[PDB]
This record gives sequence, structure tokens and C-alpha cells, in this order.
Amino acid sequence: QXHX
Amino acid sequence: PSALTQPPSASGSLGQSVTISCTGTSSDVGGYNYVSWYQQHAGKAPKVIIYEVNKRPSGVPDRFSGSKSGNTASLTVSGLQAEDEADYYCSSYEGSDNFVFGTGTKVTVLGQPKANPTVTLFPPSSEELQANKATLVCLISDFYPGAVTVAWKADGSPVKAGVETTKPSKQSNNKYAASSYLSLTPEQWKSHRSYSCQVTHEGSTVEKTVAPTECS
Amino acid sequence: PSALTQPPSASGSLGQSVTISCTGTSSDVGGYNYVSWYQQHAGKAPKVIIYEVNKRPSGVPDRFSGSKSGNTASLTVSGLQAEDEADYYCSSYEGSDNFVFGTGTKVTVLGQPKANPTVTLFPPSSEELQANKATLVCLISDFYPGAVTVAWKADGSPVKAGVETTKPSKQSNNKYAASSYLSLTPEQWKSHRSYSCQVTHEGSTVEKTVAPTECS
Repeated sequence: QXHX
Repeated sequence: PSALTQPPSASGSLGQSVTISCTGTSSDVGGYNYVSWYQQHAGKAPKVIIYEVNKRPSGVPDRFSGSKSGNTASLTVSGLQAEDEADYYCSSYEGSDNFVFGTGTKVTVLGQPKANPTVTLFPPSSEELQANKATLVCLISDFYPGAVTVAWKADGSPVKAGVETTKPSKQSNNKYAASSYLSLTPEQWKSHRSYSCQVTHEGSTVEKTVAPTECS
Repeated sequence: PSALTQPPSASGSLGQSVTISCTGTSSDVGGYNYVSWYQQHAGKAPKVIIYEVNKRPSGVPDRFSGSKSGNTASLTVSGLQAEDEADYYCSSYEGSDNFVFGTGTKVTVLGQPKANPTVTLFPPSSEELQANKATLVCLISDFYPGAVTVAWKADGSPVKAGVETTKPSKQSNNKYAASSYLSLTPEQWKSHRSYSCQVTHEGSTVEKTVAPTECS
């Protein structure tokens, strides 16, 4: 979910 | 394990407002500031609506408002439009590199005007006729709410056989579209007067009758 | 947007492997690792099964593998099991703000022979024109498994504006039925030469054309  | 709680359904009147609560756990939500929100349009390629609690992604519908109220996250939709009907999901980072989702809230806008359908009937075209078959197509469209029923009239007696209809789908709207089809032999189609597509919707009835004088 | 072109349908049988694919238009590619894959059952919340090209998260069964080369990420269900049947999507983080989604797919565990769709494009009936209306219908019928891509074209160039695509209905022969429609004016219709309805089923494209031939 993209984040990281 | 576990998968974030969401209230399965969240209504609001037109122009009004609703707020959905993505509610987590210390180890995920409230552990970190990384809750995104998703608009999944009546079964569709979903989008991101918020990424970090309250950050509206680069080109979001005006006022999706994100909240984190401890371990409860909240998305506030206001300026209610019809187009907000969807599946709203959230996701919070839990631990070691990975994300946890939530149950899934269906958003319901009230105050939507009821619309009576636009029935367009079709005669088969030349190509189909050359290829040696005839299929008729009743196109029901821009209706609300999405309950419609289609009768076929063979010629004022019914034609239950060879008809096939569709469940109404939502348009780039919050009006539905549906269709019936009658599959015929051309023979059968030269062979008689009228064909009729009768569509009932919230009391109304709209009949469309086609005759063999199609041009091409 | 859906700048991640994803197949309409991907199907196998128990013990057959299936590739989903996710292509990017994105002037981006290469400068990239962040392609995440989502497993999504009808009724359930979306759940990631792949992150950063090849890493599944915790508890992803061994059989899922991701890859990326060129502009194509791929997800291989290596040895198909029943509830591998689901909607699948892909993803890409154009940093923060820009979370591009692919368009979805479906895993069908077939237990019916594959049926490639019947397309049947119908042109603005003379009557509808006589009302100064224009609408051509793209009946897509008899397809299995029930997922299909649909696109329109005016004089070669694609058309996006005014097309509404219904959702595949199950018919009384457990094959599927969809319909798109392009709503126009007699003007726009008459002012062109050729209109294709272009449909993609698995590993197949059907493109049918209608020309304006103007009997009244």
C-alpha cells in the first residue's frame, strides 16, 4: 500500500 | 490476526455528509500514521482518497476529509454527491513491512431523483442479416432506482422464449443501464408485423414497437 | 488513471497455473520496484499478496510469485486452487500523492468450456434519428468466463466520451452478456465514416464496424  | 472494523453501510442525504470509521489496534492504527482510504466504485479499479490520515491524493474530489481519532480513523465525506456511492475501504500499516485492510463500508446517498428510463429499441442490421441471423436489442437507460422489468411481445402475444435480459449497472452517474435481447431467425423476422419491448419501472411502462421497414 | 493495463479475464483449472499481467504506460518504468499486487474476493476487503515486485507478505501461500520486466509486472498463481478464484489488481506508487491502479482481472476456475464473445454492433435506428438522437449499441453476448474489456473508436481514434458499459450478466445458459452504448448526435454520427466497437476477451479481440449510411 505504497508507503514504506 | 484481524482486519480493521468498518461499519458495513453509511447513508447520508444529498449535499449532506457522512463519516466512516476505520477502527484498528495499537499495533497497526495508532501504532503509525499510515491510513489510506479507497473508493471502489460498485466493483471497479479502486482509487486512493487519502494516504496519511488526512492527505488528499493528487487530484481527489474536493473534500474527502481524513481523521485519526486515537485508534479510530474516520473519513468525512461532505458536499454529498450521487457519485459517492461506492465501497469504502481503509488500510493501516501493521508491522514488518505490511498492511492490513478493513471490513468495507457501502455509502448510500439519499435524495436522488427517481428517473424513468430511456428505452431505445433496435432492429437488426444489414451485416447480421447478411451473416444470416437477426438479434433484437432493447436498451433501457438512465433509470433510477435500478429496478426494471422487460417483457417482449412477439406480435402482441408474448415471447418468453429466446429473450435474455441483464441486471442493471450504474453508469458514470447513479442512473442504471440495462438491456434485453431477442434472438431471431431473419425468416421469423420478415415473417411478422411488429416486435415490442415493454419496460416497467416504478409503476410506469414504456413500450417500444419495431417493424420490418429498417433501412440500409 | 488505469495506466496499468490489466487483462479482462484470466482463467485456469485446478493444477493449471495462470499469469495475470500489469502493464504501465508510465514514463516511469525501470525507475521502479514498487509494484504491489492485490488478491480480492467478491465480498471481501482487498488484501495484498505481493509487494515490491517479488516479496509476498506474511502468510501468502508459496504459489503466488510476482515479476516485473519491461513495463510489465506479472503475477503467477503457480498451481491453481479453488479460492484463487478472485478479482486481482496491481499498483504503483508514483512516490506520494500518485497511487496508480491497474484495471483489475478475474481468476476463473473453469468448469465450463471457454466461450469467446459474440459482438453485435447496432446503429442509430432511422426512427431515433428522426427524433434527432444517436446511439449505437455493442451487444457482447455468449462469453465465458464473464469478464471482458470493451473500447470504442471513431474514425480510428478511440472514443471515451459517452460510452457506458454494463456488467456481464449470467444467462440461462450460464454464459455471459454485456452491452456498451455510445450516445451521440445525428451530427457527430453522420459526420464520420466508421465506428468500431472493440472487445477483448482472453487472448482474443473482436472489432466490429459500423459506417454511417444515411437513409433518413
